[PDB]
Amino acid sequence: GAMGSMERASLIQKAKLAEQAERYEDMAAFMKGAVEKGEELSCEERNLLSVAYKNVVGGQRAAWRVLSSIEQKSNEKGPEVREYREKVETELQGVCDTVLGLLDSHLIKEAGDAESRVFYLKMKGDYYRYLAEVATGDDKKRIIDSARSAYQEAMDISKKEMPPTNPIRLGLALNFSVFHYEIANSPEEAISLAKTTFDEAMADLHTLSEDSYKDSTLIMQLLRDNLTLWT
Amino acid sequence: GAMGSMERASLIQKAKLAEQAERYEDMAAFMKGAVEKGEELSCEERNLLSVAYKNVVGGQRAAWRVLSSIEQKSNEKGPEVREYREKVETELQGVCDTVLGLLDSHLIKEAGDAESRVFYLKMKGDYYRYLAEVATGDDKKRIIDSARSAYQEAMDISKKEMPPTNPIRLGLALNFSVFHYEIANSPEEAISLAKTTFDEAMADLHTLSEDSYKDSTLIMQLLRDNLTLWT
Amino acid sequence: RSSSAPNVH
Amino acid sequence: DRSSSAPNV
Ligand SMILES: *CC(=O)N1CC2(C1)CN(S(=O)(=O)c1ccc(I)cc1)CCO2
Ligand SMILES: *CC(=O)N1CC2(C1)CN(S(=O)(=O)c1ccc(I)cc1)CCO2
Ligand SMILES: [Cl-]
Ligand SMILES: [Cl-]
Ligand SMILES: [Mg+2]
Ligand SMILES: [Mg+2]
Ligand SMILES: [Mg+2]
Ligand SMILES: [Mg+2]
Ligand SMILES: [Mg+2]
Repeated sequence: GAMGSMERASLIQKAKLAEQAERYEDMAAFMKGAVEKGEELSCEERNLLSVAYKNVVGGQRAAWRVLSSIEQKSNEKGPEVREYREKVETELQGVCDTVLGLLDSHLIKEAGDAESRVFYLKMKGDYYRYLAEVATGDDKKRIIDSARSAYQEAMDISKKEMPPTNPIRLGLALNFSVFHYEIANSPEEAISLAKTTFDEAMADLHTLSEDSYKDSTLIMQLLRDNLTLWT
Repeated sequence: GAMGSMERASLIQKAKLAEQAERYEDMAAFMKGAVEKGEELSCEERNLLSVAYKNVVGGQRAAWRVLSSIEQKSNEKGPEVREYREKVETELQGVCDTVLGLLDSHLIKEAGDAESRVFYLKMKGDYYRYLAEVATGDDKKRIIDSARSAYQEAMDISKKEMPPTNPIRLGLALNFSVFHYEIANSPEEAISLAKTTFDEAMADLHTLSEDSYKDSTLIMQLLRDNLTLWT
Repeated sequence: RSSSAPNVH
Repeated sequence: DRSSSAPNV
């Protein structure tokens, strides 16, 4: 790879530079290169990896939604809208395949603290979920099962190893509930998981850490918005 | 080119979709493919070309400025900032060279209406100016001479063939004045040109066309803003 | 649309 | 401040 000759420390340093420059494609390439050195990522470095690929794929998802919406209205003009939509779809799938391959090849493992292991399995579920949003057919059913399995395995870890207010546990629970509702056509499972997560966090508020209180509350805020939307 | 097999009309259609999806790199590629068919661009298509490359290069310039600022503030560390700045710089120069090549190879010509000829020559001056922002040494002197000649040639046409309120004439004069002030270290030339441009527009403002009032007055306000900044 | 965890920090 | 150039119309 183009990053194979660069020192790990320099890849992290340039990733932070690319984040300040809002150069998210660059930031992702640098962190992929750092992951491929084969050493573990710290929490701060995991955040760099997450921010980088979420910005890239998030932009493709938004674009795909705009294009898909325009495509729907020729059921209300040539192949160009479909062609261009398929092009963005293919790029989105390539980036998701890239994140999943890194997760499988380098990041998911038995070692590390629960935050790391829960973070990587959560991320695996998210990127299968993003693939599911655009998949169409026998491919899609497999993708949905893969997202579910990743989320559940992450969920088991977080419940055994983390307090109910841990921001990573909450964010995992939030996204899993989104998966149930938007992807797996399981609204009841979504409300129940969202409610139980919110409730058990509220009953165990003493486990909050000042360095992560703001993060925890934002996810709880979002669980409540989601329940308000879903009920 | 990657777009050589696609019909011109489909390239224009996809450029418009890419704008709706905020996929400006795609938009520029589509418009480059349209240019390379060798047919003339309409006013509307020229705006698509201009919007696509300004967004691409605009993001690179903002990034280059962020990184250059950090680089200078590391002179009051390792080579990583310079390397990443040089990487973004090299990409910026590539996009400018691409625009200058399209202008030289396909768009600038002796035929055509005043809007088209002035617009392309202004663009040539603008993209030599963006190269000048990151150039050093004897390279920078050559680039600055090229921007100036392009701008002057545009000015000569605009003064003979366009009214003083024409937004393309105004936007050219504004950018030429920025060139004088920020690039060629000629503050007096800049101040004089902005003043004359504002005055001659203000003296004809009553003749304004509904299709052009907004653009004209905004450029006029920018001229005045710069004069407040420079005096 | 439902809200997922945001791209924070 | 940087001088302002023509914006994206
Ligand atoms: C410490 C660690 O491993 N981190 C990775 C993280 C910090 C958290 N993730 S996340 O997807 O779990 C998340 C939690 C809270 C919020 I508000 C948003 C996202 C994202 C990367 O940073
Ligand atoms: C009709 C035509 O050729 N057009 C190109 C343009 C419309 C105008 N240019 S510009 O760079 O001359 C410009 C004019 C006014 C403003 I406010 C901003 C920029 C940009 C592309 O669209
Ligand atoms: Cl396409
Ligand atoms: Cl670099
Ligand atoms: Mg080493
Ligand atoms: Mg596809
Ligand atoms: Mg044709
Ligand atoms: Mg020091
Ligand atoms: Mg250099």
